[PDB]
Amino acid sequence: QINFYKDSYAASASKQDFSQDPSKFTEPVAEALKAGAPVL
Amino acid sequence: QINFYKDSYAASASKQDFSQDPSKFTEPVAEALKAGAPVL
Amino acid sequence: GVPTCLLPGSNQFLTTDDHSSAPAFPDFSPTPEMHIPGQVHSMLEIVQIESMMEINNVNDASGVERLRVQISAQSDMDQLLFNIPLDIQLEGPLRNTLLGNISRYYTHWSGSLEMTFMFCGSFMTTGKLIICYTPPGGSSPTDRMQAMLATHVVWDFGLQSSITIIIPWISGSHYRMFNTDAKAINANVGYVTCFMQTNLVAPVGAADQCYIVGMVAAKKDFNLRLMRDSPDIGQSAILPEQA
Amino acid sequence: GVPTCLLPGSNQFLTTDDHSSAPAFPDFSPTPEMHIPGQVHSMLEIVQIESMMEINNVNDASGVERLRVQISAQSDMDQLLFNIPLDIQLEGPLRNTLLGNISRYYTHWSGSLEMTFMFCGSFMTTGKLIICYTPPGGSSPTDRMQAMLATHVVWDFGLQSSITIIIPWISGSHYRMFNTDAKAINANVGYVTCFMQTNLVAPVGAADQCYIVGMVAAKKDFNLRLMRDSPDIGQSAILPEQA
Amino acid sequence: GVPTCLLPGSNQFLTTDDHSSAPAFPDFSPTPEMHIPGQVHSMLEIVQI
Amino acid sequence: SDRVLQLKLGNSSIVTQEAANICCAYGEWPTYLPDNEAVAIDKPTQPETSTDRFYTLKSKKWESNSTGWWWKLPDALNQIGMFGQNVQYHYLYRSGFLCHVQCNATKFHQGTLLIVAIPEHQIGKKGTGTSASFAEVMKGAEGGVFEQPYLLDDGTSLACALVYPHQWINLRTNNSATIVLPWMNSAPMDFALRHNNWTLAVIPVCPLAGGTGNTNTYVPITISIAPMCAEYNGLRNAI
Amino acid sequence: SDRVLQLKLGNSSIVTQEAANICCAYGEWPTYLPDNEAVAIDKPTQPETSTDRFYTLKSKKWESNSTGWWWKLPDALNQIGMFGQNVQYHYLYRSGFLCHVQCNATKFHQGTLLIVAIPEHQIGKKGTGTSASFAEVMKGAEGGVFEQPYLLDDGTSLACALVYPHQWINLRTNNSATIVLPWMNSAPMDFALRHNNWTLAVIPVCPLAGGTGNTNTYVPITISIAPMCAEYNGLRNAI
Amino acid sequence: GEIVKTVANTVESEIKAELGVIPSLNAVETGATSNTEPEEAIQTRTVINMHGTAECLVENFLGRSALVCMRSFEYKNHSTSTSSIQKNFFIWTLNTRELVQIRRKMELFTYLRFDTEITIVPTLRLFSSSNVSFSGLPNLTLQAMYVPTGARKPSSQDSFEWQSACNPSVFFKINDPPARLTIPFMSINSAYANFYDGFAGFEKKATVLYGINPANTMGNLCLRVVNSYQPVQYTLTVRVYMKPKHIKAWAPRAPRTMPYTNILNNNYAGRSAAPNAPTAIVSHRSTIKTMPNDINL
Amino acid sequence: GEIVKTVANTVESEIKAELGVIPSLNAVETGATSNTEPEEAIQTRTVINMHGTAECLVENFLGRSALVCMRSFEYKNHSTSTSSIQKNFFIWTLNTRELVQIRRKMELFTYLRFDTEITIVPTLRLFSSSNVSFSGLPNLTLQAMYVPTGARKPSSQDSFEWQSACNPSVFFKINDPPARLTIPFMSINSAYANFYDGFAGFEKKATVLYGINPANTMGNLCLRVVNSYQPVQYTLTVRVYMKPKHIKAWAPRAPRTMPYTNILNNNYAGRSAAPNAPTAIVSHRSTIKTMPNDINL
Ligand SMILES: Cc1cc(CCCCCCCOc2ccc(C3=NCCO3)cc2)on1
Ligand SMILES: Cc1cc(CCCCCCCOc2ccc(C3=NCCO3)cc2)on1
Repeated sequence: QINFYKDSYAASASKQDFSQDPSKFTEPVAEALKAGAPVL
Repeated sequence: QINFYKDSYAASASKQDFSQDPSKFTEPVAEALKAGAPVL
Repeated sequence: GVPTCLLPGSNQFLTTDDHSSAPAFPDFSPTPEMHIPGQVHSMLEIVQIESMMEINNVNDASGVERLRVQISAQSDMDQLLFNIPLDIQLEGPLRNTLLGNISRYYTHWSGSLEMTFMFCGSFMTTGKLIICYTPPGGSSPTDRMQAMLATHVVWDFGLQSSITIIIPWISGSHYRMFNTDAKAINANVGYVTCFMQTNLVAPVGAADQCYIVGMVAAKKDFNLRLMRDSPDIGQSAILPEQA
Repeated sequence: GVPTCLLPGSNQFLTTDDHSSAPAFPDFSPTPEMHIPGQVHSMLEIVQIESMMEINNVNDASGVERLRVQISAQSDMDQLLFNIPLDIQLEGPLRNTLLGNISRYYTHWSGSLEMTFMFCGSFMTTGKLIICYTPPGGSSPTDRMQAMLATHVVWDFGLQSSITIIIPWISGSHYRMFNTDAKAINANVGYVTCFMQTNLVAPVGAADQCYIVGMVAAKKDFNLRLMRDSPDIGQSAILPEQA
Repeated sequence: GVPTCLLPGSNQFLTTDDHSSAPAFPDFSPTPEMHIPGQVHSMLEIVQI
Repeated sequence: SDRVLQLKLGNSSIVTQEAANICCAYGEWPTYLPDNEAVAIDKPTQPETSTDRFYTLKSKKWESNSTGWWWKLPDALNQIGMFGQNVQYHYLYRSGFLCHVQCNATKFHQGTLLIVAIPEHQIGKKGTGTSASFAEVMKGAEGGVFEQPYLLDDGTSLACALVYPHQWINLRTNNSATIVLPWMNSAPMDFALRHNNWTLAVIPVCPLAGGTGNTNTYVPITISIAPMCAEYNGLRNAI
Repeated sequence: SDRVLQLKLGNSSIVTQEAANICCAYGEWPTYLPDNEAVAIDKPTQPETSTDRFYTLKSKKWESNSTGWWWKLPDALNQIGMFGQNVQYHYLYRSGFLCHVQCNATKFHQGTLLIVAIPEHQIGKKGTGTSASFAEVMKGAEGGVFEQPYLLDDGTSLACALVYPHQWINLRTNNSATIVLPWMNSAPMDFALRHNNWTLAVIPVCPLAGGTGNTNTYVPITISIAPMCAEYNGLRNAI
Repeated sequence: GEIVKTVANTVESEIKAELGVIPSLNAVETGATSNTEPEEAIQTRTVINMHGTAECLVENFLGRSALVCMRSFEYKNHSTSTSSIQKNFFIWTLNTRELVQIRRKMELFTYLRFDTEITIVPTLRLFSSSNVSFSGLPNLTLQAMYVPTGARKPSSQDSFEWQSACNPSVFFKINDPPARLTIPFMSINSAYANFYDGFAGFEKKATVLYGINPANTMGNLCLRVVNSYQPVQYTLTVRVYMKPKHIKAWAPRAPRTMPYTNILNNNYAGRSAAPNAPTAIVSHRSTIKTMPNDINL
Repeated sequence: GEIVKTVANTVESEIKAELGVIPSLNAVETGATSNTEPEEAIQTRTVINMHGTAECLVENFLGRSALVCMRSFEYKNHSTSTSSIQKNFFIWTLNTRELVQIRRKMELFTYLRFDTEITIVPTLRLFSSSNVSFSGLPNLTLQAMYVPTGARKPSSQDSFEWQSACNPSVFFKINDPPARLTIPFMSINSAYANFYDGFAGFEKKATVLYGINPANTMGNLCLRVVNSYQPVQYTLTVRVYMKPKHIKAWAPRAPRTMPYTNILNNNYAGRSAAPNAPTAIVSHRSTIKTMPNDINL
């Protein structure tokens, strides 16, 4: 981001964000299923 | 190298590297041959 | 003025450039962000979700029959049940999957995959299967004699109704291509086969013929590069407001 | 805006410019480097390797005979064996060499060279040769009387089957040109001659006629400038996918 | 000279741009401001009447 | 922790025995609208026990050739009880939904149901350019029937329907499914009579079947939906 | 240090007496694949003694008009012993090669052999636009014969063939040659039945000859190749 | 939520024969993706991956300039006996569903919030008349003005709604670099909705079309040739490319499989035969036991 | 490995007559290049060299813009009674072997790793018809789009694969400076291979050509005239220049001596007579004792 203009939305592509939370789609279960154990 | 762009591969020609190891092509022998001696 | 020379590449429009642009609405105030569940940060989060695949992709099954697989009580032993090609680029069971659809936007892929098979019989139906991934190089195994030698997992039905087989990353190169030549070295992934291990046994009161549902996804070590226009959807003219 | 004036040289495409360019694939992740043996950092590392040369470049030798030289048991003394021109630019023995092929990409060269001659006779074959480098200015020496006065090395066959003669950098100018006029001062390097010193002596059981293999390379003080399109390979049309 | 590439959007006239421009009257001295009642700073002050 | 589960909301209490787990949509639990995200300035009404309770919808029979059923929320509950009354008397609404699907079969029966909660599910009809009518889309608690469960009636694929929050009712090990859904809108509130946030779809992936003594078994499928954290704004007359 | 040498790998042991030295390709010694450069995730098999040993190939007679011979690795060893068996049962492979060339002649004989290890050696046939067939390229341990040793069957020059690792067998002072080759690929592993990393070429620079009692001497040339640091990945059935 | 610069590494494993531990067995009925790791499912080694994941981000997945509009119109004398209308202009009725690739990548997610960079590329041609001679293309001036919802729509080239006193407009030439500007996130809601399961009006009539979002009234784009008509007829083709930036995506969708038929709804007719047929998305193979791409030796 | 800013210096020497020291004698049978230094081979003085070696680096040897493509096509009306295809475009089947000089400098090394800067220079002409009049060249818009492996190939100028929603494309004019961009190192392996001693497919058929690398499937370059056809016929010639950067080279090759005949393999036919003949790379001289360029006084 360099953003030569006054408005902040006029900037270039946003700085890279590598945060990943696949659980919300891969383990969306209230009771966490422990790995290596019978998950029933 | 100035690299005005985000990606590092978009930079100009790489900084000069003058390291030279001609031995790997000129003396590729396990037993080093000493100069000025019978090399057999 | 400042000394200046226009380099090659000036006055060009590159669709992948990253530059700031003049704001059309000065001092505009956007709507404040509101927390919405299910925010996606990377495409790799969606290829890790389960997705059923069309194993029964034959010219006899219409619709949902193609997402489910015949499983029979056998009068013989060591018989092959079904095959799964691993050609995501070409027309196969793995294309219409989250993993497949998303990775078909890209050209290079890497990493191990996983397949989950769920048994959908009756509670009294018992059975044993063997699922084998075979690395490429030769023909598809037809007998369990040759299939057991490659990677395999023995699945026994019980309280846990689904099994998972990991297709590991066995490749000389770092990445593989979604090439139209699925028969090439850079594109071929391997073979998947299912063999009956002992038999499928069901009582008289239970339905004799059961089904397997197959699903495929990626693991944490999955990577994609060189994203491209997918051949999934096409266009012949600008879409109108009519039929 | 910033005051600006476009200088001459703007909107031009120079094939030797050094500027950054817009990346076509944003945030692309290249394959990590893997250690590969034999990494080359400079062109000067390859001109220092030995390379055989076509001394027998006559219209009687076909193929490998041109990389090897007749050597005879003489019935006379002080006779000249063979000559070597040092015109890398023009058609000579030194062109089809690593040193020659690489330096023919450049226009100016400097530094001393080395020639290694290997004797390929029988173990019982003995002999004495004299190899003379003559600086330019006059005609090629024909008798050992005049050849001994220039730079020379006396080679005696034995356990060490190869000899090395250094052609030193004897030039008024710092560099020399690969000029099509090999007869000019800036291009001429000198002459190489081989004379029998005493004789070639072999027993009755051994083959009377032996061979020398000649090789040329550069030393640590070799330099090249003004690289150019080589006249080694040509083209008359775009290369097709056919014959 | 300075390396330079003209991006898309060059040589364009956007009616909502915010850039400085060449002054046509150099060193011009404007009339000093005089206090005038009823100065408006925002359009939101008038919609409240 | 076990396969047993009890969901007790208000006066309602559902006990399930052959369950799997509770699926929270996108790993979130419905909550009341905070001040920093609120838009309407009058106080919303928050009737906890009268609205946040289980409403049981009318059951469907599972047939061998059943294609699937779908219920659009909050349309299914817009005509029922205090939730429906507060929807009718108010303009704006906001609530999550806890959906529980019942399907009882013997251990000799086989069959698999996919219960998928699709957000913002636009139904696309096939072989026509005309958009779906009000009658076809807004069906209330009586529900809808899938023309093409293979395509989810969207032009999409049932195979890729696992991005959405989902449960499987597999007769070997399950008889009930539970999915918890938070608020799904780009706005804090909306209008209930004209927009649906969620679509609960039950699609039989594997047909119901039995062997030689269990064919043609009348097996119903029941839907119980519980609003959670329901707020209503814009009090007015009923419409 | 002397002209004598002993190479002892596994059960094999080669002793040579009129040797010169050991040529390590590009000044490197073959090693096992490290973790930071590994790609395949399953463990590779590393049978040390059963595969890392000298395999002796079938000999060629050195004639006065001999043009030269070439062996492509690992094709020459793909049909032999545990190395061949592990190649057949595995998809991916990685190994260096120690090549030893034997050529025995009397002190009255003359002749010079250039033993050059060319990496990634693409054979180019002459007077035709058709690429070389599978039969012509993949020749196994039985080897190949140079059409144009002057051009290395590549369109290149034999004169400039000294960039590649190389040995000279000069009958005055040598009878054996030894070249050590590490892994040569842009990838950590490859497929053996479809690609060759190295080509060992023996080209007679100076013809074999003798005087008046040593003409027509039957002088064979022997090749012994030893895999080193062999790894195999992707276990499956034989092909 | 954890930071993932590179994909996960692999650790070495040994023989595993333990009672009560079944990593390979999973219960997908719970709705949770199988967690069976490759490390203890099979026999693995230590692998360290430097493979970056930046290109797999939604930032790079969507932030890539894609065509969203292409209008071609005649630039000539449209006057007649009594017309008084030049009509050397076009309106677009701003939307992002006319091009199938960009539309599909929009509809891979339920909600999208981004500020869009817009590029306009004009091209000229001469109409091939009975007697036409070409030796050059004029450097015409073009005005592209965004008309928001409820504002006046220009009715002709010479109309006076082109003043652009408040409406943002951009003036650019044919020979100049293509015009470029930025639209901020301009939805009345917190995000753009690719799907709207409902109606945009309070009405119960058939006039209110299902699926229309009462937040997608993006406005209009009015593009005009500023220069008056020429003695000879031309044709102008304007291509508008849209590039999202500052993107957040919510609730990923099921990918679209069938060809789009219109922009008002997501109806589909299906293709005649597989692939992507009504009953057959994936093409047929011989049987479930045949391999269509078998490597035969 | 030592840093070499300038070539080696020379030190002064004296008379050398010692037993057991033979610097001039070497054993090239060991495969080692002769190490006989000039200082003690002959009688030398002290020379200090300031000669730089920067231009002899591989960075400067290869990092120099070279032509790799030149396509010329007709820009006109290609429509017929029933064609419906404009075909004002070309595909390249991306490769770097069509030009012999750049090909030879590629094949001086076994392995090359570099990021390449690509420059596209277009040129226009009018076709000389029976009745053609020229007084200017139009400033046409050209779109060059890279289509990776397995992606769709456009079939016409008016085709809809030119959306470039994901495929990177560059738009440029004739009168603008030549287009320029950068391709990163895009091989699936760690380096590009100029030679591949093997087959790219698992097959044993004759269809799999020897020498094809299953890593050289570089993709395609689809270049189109964005402007529609003109009333009169033109011809467009596009030249694509390739410039390596960030170069590492491995395992130097033997230089190519014979003319190339095609791009699929390195077969050769040889020239009729020396030089570079099948049996005669270097031209003949009279005898081994004659000097072809003798300086006679
Ligand atoms: C889903 C979804 C996503 C969106 C975003 C649509 C905005 C992007 C559409 C393309 C923008 O088109 C414009 C072109 C030009 C101008 C311009 N303004 C000042 C001069 O021209 C504005 C918009 O809407 N619904
Ligand atoms: C050996 C060896 C070396 C290589 C590298 C080949 C890459 C360079 C070839 C020339 C590149 O051609 C391109 C031209 C244009 C574009 C471009 N991308 C976005 C718009 O146009 C891309 C590649 O492959 N094999």
